[PDB]
Amino acid sequence: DLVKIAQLFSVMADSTTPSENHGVDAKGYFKWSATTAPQSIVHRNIVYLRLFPNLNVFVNSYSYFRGSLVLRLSVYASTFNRGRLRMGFFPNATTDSTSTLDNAIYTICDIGSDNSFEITIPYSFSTWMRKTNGHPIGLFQIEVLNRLTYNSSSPSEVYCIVQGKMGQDARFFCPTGSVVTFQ
Amino acid sequence: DLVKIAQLFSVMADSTTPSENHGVDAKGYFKWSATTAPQSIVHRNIVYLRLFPNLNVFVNSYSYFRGSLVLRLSVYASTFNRGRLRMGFFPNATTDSTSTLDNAIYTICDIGSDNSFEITIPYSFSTWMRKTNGHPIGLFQIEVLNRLTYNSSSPSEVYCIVQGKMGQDARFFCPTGSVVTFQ
Amino acid sequence: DLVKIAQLFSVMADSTTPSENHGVDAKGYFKWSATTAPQSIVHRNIVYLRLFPNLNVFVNSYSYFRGSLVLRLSVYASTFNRGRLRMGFFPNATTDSTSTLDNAIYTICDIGSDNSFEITIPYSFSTWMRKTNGHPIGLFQIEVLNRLTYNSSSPSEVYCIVQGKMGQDARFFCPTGSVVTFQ
Amino acid sequence: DLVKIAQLFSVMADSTTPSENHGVDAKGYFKWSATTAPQSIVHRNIVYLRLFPNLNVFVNSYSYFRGSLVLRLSVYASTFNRGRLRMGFFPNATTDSTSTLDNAIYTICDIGSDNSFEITIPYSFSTWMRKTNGHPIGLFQIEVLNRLTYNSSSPSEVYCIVQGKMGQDARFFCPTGSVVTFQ
Amino acid sequence: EIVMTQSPATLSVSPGERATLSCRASQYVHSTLAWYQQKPGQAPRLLIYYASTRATGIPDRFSGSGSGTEFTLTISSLQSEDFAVYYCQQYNNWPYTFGQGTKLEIERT
Amino acid sequence: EIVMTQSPATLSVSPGERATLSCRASQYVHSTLAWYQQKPGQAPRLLIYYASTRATGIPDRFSGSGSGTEFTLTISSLQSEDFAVYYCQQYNNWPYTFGQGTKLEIERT
Amino acid sequence: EVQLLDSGGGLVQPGGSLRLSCAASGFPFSDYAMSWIRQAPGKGLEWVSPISGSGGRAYYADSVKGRFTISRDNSEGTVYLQMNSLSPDDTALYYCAKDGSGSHYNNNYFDSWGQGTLVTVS
Amino acid sequence: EVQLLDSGGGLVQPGGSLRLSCAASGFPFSDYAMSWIRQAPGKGLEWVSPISGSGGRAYYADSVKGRFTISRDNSEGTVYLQMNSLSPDDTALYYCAKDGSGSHYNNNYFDSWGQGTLVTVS
Repeated sequence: DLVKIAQLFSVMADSTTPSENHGVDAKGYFKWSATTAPQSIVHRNIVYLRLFPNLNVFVNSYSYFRGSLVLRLSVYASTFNRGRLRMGFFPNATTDSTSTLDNAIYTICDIGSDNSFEITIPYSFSTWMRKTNGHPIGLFQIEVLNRLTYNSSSPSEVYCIVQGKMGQDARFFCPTGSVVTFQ
Repeated sequence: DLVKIAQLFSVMADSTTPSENHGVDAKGYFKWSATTAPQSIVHRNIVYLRLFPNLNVFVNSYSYFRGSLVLRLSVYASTFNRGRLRMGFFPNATTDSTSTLDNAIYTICDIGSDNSFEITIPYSFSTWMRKTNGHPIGLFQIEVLNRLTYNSSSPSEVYCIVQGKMGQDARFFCPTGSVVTFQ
Repeated sequence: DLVKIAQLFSVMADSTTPSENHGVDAKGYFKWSATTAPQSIVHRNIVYLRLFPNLNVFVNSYSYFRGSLVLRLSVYASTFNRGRLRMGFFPNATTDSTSTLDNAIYTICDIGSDNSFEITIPYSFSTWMRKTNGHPIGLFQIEVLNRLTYNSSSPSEVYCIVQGKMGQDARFFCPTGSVVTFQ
Repeated sequence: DLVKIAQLFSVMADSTTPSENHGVDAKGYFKWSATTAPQSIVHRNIVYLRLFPNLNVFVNSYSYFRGSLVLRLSVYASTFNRGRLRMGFFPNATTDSTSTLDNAIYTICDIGSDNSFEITIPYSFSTWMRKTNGHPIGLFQIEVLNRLTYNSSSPSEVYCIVQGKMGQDARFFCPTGSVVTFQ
Repeated sequence: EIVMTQSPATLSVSPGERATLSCRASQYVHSTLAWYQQKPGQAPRLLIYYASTRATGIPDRFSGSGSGTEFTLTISSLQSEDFAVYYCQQYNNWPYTFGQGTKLEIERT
Repeated sequence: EIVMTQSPATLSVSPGERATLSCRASQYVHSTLAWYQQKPGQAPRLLIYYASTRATGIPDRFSGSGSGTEFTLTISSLQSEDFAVYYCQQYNNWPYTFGQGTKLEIERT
Repeated sequence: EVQLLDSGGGLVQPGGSLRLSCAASGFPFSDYAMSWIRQAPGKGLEWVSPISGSGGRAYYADSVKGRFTISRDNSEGTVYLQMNSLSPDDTALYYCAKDGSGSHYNNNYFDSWGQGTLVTVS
Repeated sequence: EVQLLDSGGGLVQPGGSLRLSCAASGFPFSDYAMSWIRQAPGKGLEWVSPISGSGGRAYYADSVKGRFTISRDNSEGTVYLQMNSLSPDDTALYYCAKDGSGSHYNNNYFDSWGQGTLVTVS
């Protein structure tokens, strides 16, 4: 259904990516480098429906809900690189923040051979549907915590690509102009 | 029986080995280095019965068949080196070649911890037996495809030793002058 | 049905016939004469749907498939003449050739009293239907092999008329402008 | 057994054949032409064991009996030629003659499509075996009676090849020097 | 057994005049007849094929006609370079065969 | 990235004297090195291959030795016809590469 | 532009065998039929053999029959004559030549000759 | 005796494409590897591409990469260079050349050059 397409765990902008320009490329990828300390923030991605491209066409072709928002990450580490972050990774448009976000939906990942995580964001929103408008559905934040750990090694930098999905509901509602098309 | 001796998976010349002279030594060993491209040929080994030493005494002590010809390779890789080839590894005296050989008997090996393969050549020959004569029973070719992949690493070169065996038939026929002996 | 008409074993252009002009006439008829050698080619007929007249109206009145293509020959020999050929007689648009064609669909005929053969060509074509367009559905080749053999005899020349039919499918599809008609 | 070889209906010298030299060739072949009258003799073939080549090696390799002597003819006529003879075709060494021979073993053949006859000669001889010696085992006579009848026609001449076989006994006796061999 | 024959074994013509070469066959050959010109020490040159079609690079003074078992090679105004031997050849049936040739020589006093 | 380099960009030698051309490489090349001679307007000429083996038709005054990353082309008595440009080339690994050449010119007053 | 270049002819003893070659250019060689024709001193032209496209059917003249063999290499666009059993009647200048059937008829007209190779069987 | 004959080079506009050909003789062509090397006015020799026997592996120089394509016809023993995307840096005299590996080593020494075809990309 349309849903597998939006659905089948796609990859994401998410943001514009301080690019190589690898960051189109990327998209899915925040950066993973070592770090002077580990706790410092490196990201803050904003989610809509609108914005980042795969989400965009679907969102215009509809303007209601049914769904959830699953973001599952994957890693290109090495023997030699390793890595860990934690990602929020945030419903709807709260606190913008550290602990508030940790307080959020939650996943803790090891980035070793697992090569996949499920951080799923739900739309925790007063109404079942949010319509397509400009300000924001809300933020997804990532925090890279501890880098990479290592070897000799791997050129230093490691990268992740984020994955996006919704359930439960697969099904939305109200079709509207789809981003792609003719005239 | 004589057969375990010829049989019990021996190692091979195969060819004269661009030696160190590691290539006596070797024997079993083609070289595994990285490479400018991967597909290029580095080997072409000729098999008889005569030629390469373990095969020689047996072959002189008999002059017929029963058998098959199993060549199973082993690898001295590292964490750090790795490697892959494909080996033909060829019955009887055909095409001399790439695809013709791939078309041949077949084995695909990973050279990681497996440390052993079975590429078995059969005598696909008009008659059950071939006698010991000079021109050739036929070629075994190896192709190293992709090198080694790696680390820091391992000095670069990696080597394989080939193994030789026949079934099904273990048993031959007609004894004749054995290579070793007195006078 | 339309099919018996296309169907009921019709006779064919096939080609334009080095005419007498017997070759309209003919149509069905390649020539059968003796020959300096027997193997040499005398024909190469191209089949479509379009081209040769009975095939033409049907083909325009439809533009898809269901069918097969049966060409069965008949002979006007005598006591005194005899004859043999082999005819390909070719699906779809291959090799253009001797052996490739022999490799093809196949019939071997004796031209004595049998007075009929079945050489049936199938549409061996990537898709169930081929539409009516210009380049070619493919060639039917005939080879006359050995002439005629004889008597006193019969004036020398002997002729064959080819027959055309399809099954299995009798039934096509999509009607379109039929060749015959008013305005 | 040796017998199929002597046996399996062979063809014969019989005589030296007024040759073309078709008469080696022939061998089996008396001539069939039209004739000024039909009854006149054209042949008189002598049989042994010795003489005419296939019979020769066998006969030397043995020197007794068991057997019978079957001569069955075949014809190369046409639509257009036809033909009839009667052949004696004679045991052992009698009369040399017309009626005496007709009185003999007997076959009457039509030479049209039948293309084969059985005229079998028996050894009617005082003793079961005759040894290999020079004078003669006896004559086979042929008489061509009526020629050929016809057409336009066939170049006029027609030819027959005679066939030779023995039963009942297939099996002989006493081996002796065989015609072929080394030294 | 198809045999071609050129009548004038040698044609002596004055420069500027016309020349006509005949080539008959012992059996019908339709129009598969071709003409060739040959200077000494050189390969033959194709002038006409199909009985009547001139090959590329062959002047219009050269022309051929006829069919069946009788053909003609006409050269309008014979030029100095037209001095040569001429052969016909048929290809209507195997084996392919040539005529014994006609030598066109300059005629003078 | 294998790069060959010929030291004498131009060697001025007197006729009859000897000349020595050097060709180093940026990495070891074993003995797969060959020398070429080139007159203006002509294709190159193979003089030595395998580092030291002279090709057919190459006089004995020409000779080559060396291995690894350093080679030499020695010509005993330079003859008038030995006036030319010389190039080395290796084939020990792809891609195959040539030196920038050495011009051997006649030296006079 | 057709260039038919011929080598291989030389003086040969009787009973000898030569291999003539003729290489072609500037035409799709493998579509055209090709023939060898010879020219004896004190004689006109005789067609000797021709070969058909795929290297399929070949025909010979009765004089040449079992002695001469015609073979094409299409991958290098070359023509070969293997002359066994050489006799003095075979002395000639040998030309390779290229024939074409035009549209859809049965005549094969030659459109280009090579230069000639001499075979002195003496 | 090796004869490597080269045609096809001529003046060409930039952005143009040429097809050079070089035909070989007097050696078993289909066993040998073959290369094209060029020579720019005011420059030495640069090896451009080589092709391996069966028309198997081919290698190119980085300058020539995607623009030039090397193909052999073994049935007519010919070598081809298809030069797309012509720039003035490609102006040169182009030579075809024939290399051999000797016995069982890894070096390929050239043993015969052709005569040179000029490509003026201007």
